[PDB]
Amino acid sequence: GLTTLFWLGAIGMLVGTLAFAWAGRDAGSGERRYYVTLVGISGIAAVAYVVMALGVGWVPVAERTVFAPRYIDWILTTPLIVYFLGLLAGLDSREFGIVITLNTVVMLAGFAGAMVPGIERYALFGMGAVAFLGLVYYLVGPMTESASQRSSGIKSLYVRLRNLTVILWAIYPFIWLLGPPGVALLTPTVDVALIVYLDLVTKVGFGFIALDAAATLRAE
Amino acid sequence: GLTTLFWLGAIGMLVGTLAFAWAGRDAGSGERRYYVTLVGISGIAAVAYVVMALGVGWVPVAERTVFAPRYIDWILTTPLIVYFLGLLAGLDSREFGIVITLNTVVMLAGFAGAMVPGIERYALFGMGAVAFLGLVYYLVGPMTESASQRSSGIKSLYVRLRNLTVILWAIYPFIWLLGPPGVALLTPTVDVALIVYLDLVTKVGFGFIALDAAATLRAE
Amino acid sequence: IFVGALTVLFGAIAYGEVTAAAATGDAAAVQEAAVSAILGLIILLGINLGLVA
Amino acid sequence: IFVGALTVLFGAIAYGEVTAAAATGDAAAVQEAAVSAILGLIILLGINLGLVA
Ligand SMILES: *C/C=C(C)/C=C/C=C(C)/C=C/C1=C(C)CCCC1(C)C
Ligand SMILES: *C/C=C(C)/C=C/C=C(C)/C=C/C1=C(C)CCCC1(C)C
Ligand SMILES: CCCCCCCCO[C@@H]1O[C@H](CO)[C@@H](O)[C@H](O)[C@H]1O
Ligand SMILES: CCCCCCCCO[C@@H]1O[C@H](CO)[C@@H](O)[C@H](O)[C@H]1O
Repeated sequence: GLTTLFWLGAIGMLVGTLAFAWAGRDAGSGERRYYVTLVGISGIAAVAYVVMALGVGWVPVAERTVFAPRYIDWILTTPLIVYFLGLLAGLDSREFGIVITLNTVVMLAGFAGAMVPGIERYALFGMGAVAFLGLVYYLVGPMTESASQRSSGIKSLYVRLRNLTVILWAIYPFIWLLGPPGVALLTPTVDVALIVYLDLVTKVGFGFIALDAAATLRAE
Repeated sequence: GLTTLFWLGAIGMLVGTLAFAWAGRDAGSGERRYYVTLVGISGIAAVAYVVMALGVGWVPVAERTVFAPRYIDWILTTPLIVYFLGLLAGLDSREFGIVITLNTVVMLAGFAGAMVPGIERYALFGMGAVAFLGLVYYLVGPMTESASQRSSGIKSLYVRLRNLTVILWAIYPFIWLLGPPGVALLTPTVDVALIVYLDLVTKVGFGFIALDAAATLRAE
Repeated sequence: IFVGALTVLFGAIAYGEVTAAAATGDAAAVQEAAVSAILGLIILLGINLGLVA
Repeated sequence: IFVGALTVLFGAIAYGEVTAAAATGDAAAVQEAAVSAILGLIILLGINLGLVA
């Protein structure tokens, strides 16, 4: 039922990708980047799910099953989500560089740990967990302050997307620890189903919330 | 772990009983009946849970375990809850007689069905289910209209307690069908735990909501 | 926190049954405890949702 | 309805694993699928709650 779950993830990401592309067809010169980023976020995820649905990238590591495309997906898409949040917050190059750096450590850490048999994987997890707390600090602190300098509508959207992000992203590390990568209490099937749900919400749900605010922002 | 669960139910009901008795210590001549009813509702339930915690009233019927005190409890306490709701709604003798009659059919039906081996138990369940729909009609229709003739505070409390009642009571028949009385998909332990939770909310939770509104009603 | 704590408590109780059943070695006994746990958790969600509403 | 429907879908998937495992006759295999189902449902509640919030 794994392939079936991966196909559902692919379909969900595809629907989102198309909706975002269509919704941004007539976007102004200032909204453009936002729509394009959303397309890239869900588009790359759709590819990762298709690759896994086709049975590619499955890695039977020390009596467990980890999926390489899942982590590759994250390494490339989460920084785009952070970029989107950063654009709303109005960050400069330096500030973007800081959060992208932190985000990348998180994703590379989970990927490396997932491929590492033995207790060493937990040290790698720790590296990612600490970087993640640092990322959360920037999102709720400095970046929120930066967002406060924008319009009420922008600040409002930033906050909604940031909350969704902080709260749901915080769940992934528990699934990593409880799933195949860690103590393997969750079966590959349950692990994949929970991630499909979380991925769809953090990418497609995230996008629809932005699309829903578009008209209000233009009116401002 | 059954006895442990029954003791928790007893303790929870006891705490509620004492809280309601204490809260009504200085109740006026018009609030008195309300506090007394709450005491009776949770007090009788506390006795039923103690009896079951002591291993009394357990009935091993045709490869399943049903608990006589549970049903006896319901037959005697649910009509007191309906009475409390009826008092807020301002019902007359006739109207009280109608809802109490309907309520009693529901409880007697579930009790009889629980003690009846074979498909006949489902006909008994049906009798209770239909009577229950009739009871829900009176609660949301005629009695709500009657409650609308009272103060805004009374109507407000009636509605809150009625919603809690209609929504949660509707769950019991599913637990009956899925639990030991019906298809027995839920183990006795899970069945008892869910009922302890529902009983505490429909009686003690119900009472604390009323206690919380007391001061506002007096101010009116 | 309330619903969350309770859901955890219920899961623990459910887990206790599964574990106890597993100790017997009877796959059917484990299945029974498991189906019960799953249906119980779903009902618990119904209760919690109804309460919130 | 959304969270409710999904919780039902998840339970069904979880049930599928328990049932499949039971077919083998290995009490340990059933236990593994069951613990997974229980923990999964609890996490699902976390997700749903986080989403609502
Ligand atoms: C599109 C998919 C998303 C939004 C994925 C988010 C993934 C995370 C927030 C993962 C976090 C992890 C940690 C904090 C610790 C190390 C292990 C990870 C990679 C599971
Ligand atoms: C204090 C305990 C309470 C509020 C118990 C409420 C019980 C019910 C609403 C039971 C209802 C049933 C049906 C509608 C159909 C037949 C079987 C029952 C008795 C489980
Ligand atoms: C569907 C997603 C719609 C996102 C709309 C985001 C609107 C943010 O607002 C835009 O931010 C830009 C930042 O450089 C500014 O240059 C634009 O003038 C401003 O309108
Ligand atoms: C803790 C529970 C407190 C319940 C307070 C209910 C107050 C309802 O209000 C009371 O209803 C009576 C009905 O006969 C009237 O006679 C009283 O005058 C009126 O104050």
